[PDB]
Amino acid sequence: GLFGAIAGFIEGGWTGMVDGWYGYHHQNEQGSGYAADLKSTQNAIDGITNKVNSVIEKMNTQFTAVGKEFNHLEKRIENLNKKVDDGFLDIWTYNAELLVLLENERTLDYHDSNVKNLYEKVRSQLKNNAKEIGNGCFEFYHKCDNTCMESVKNGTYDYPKYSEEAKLNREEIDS
Amino acid sequence: PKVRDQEGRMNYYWTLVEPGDKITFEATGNLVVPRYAFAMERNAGSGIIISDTPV
Ligand SMILES: *[C@@H]1O[C@H](CO)[C@@H](O)[C@H](O)[C@H]1NC(C)=O
Repeated sequence: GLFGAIAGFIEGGWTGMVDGWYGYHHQNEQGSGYAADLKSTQNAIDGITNKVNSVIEKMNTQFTAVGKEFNHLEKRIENLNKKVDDGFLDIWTYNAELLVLLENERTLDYHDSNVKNLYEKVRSQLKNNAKEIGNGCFEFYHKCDNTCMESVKNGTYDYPKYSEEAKLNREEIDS
Repeated sequence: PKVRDQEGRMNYYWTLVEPGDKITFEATGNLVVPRYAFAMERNAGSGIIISDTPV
């Protein structure tokens, strides 16, 4: 999309990730599984909830009876009343249709941005320790157990702790 | 022209008498005097819905 991640360099979504909108997939000796990034997902839920409530709650009306009744010699004001009713209809129909179109595009872009930013955060943490193998995936140059995975998903990855082990494996494999 | 077998006609009028005011009817004929009036307090808004939808 606008940020190139959803339906972009990350081609498809995950049906096996049920606890959030954005997240991770890992695999090591101990197995594999899916986990949502709770921080980014909760921000998106807060933003989208606010976006929905704003579109609805900013419409506050007063008590009003639209209808009017006119006799056979009041045709001009009857048509004037019809013009007012039709004019509001056209304004509200046009604005409502376009607001939905424009906000849907921005919402899909917003989700695309979040997935893009999540990938970039991980890439900035891992640096040389992992290889970008495409499709939003990193393949480590050092074994990364469940505890190591939790550090990445929590943003507490210790690059120097594995930097030398990754360096040796990176330098051999590239020789 | 006959409408409901009547070649005559009858016009209907109404007025709102403010509290404490007086209304006088005087005639030498042709007057359909009031018998029941209505003391009332108007609201603001609402209208008349014309429909077969049930209450
Ligand atoms: C995850 O990161 C937060 C950052 O504030 C830290 O406080 C927390 O201890 C980390 N989780 C674990 C299990 O260490």
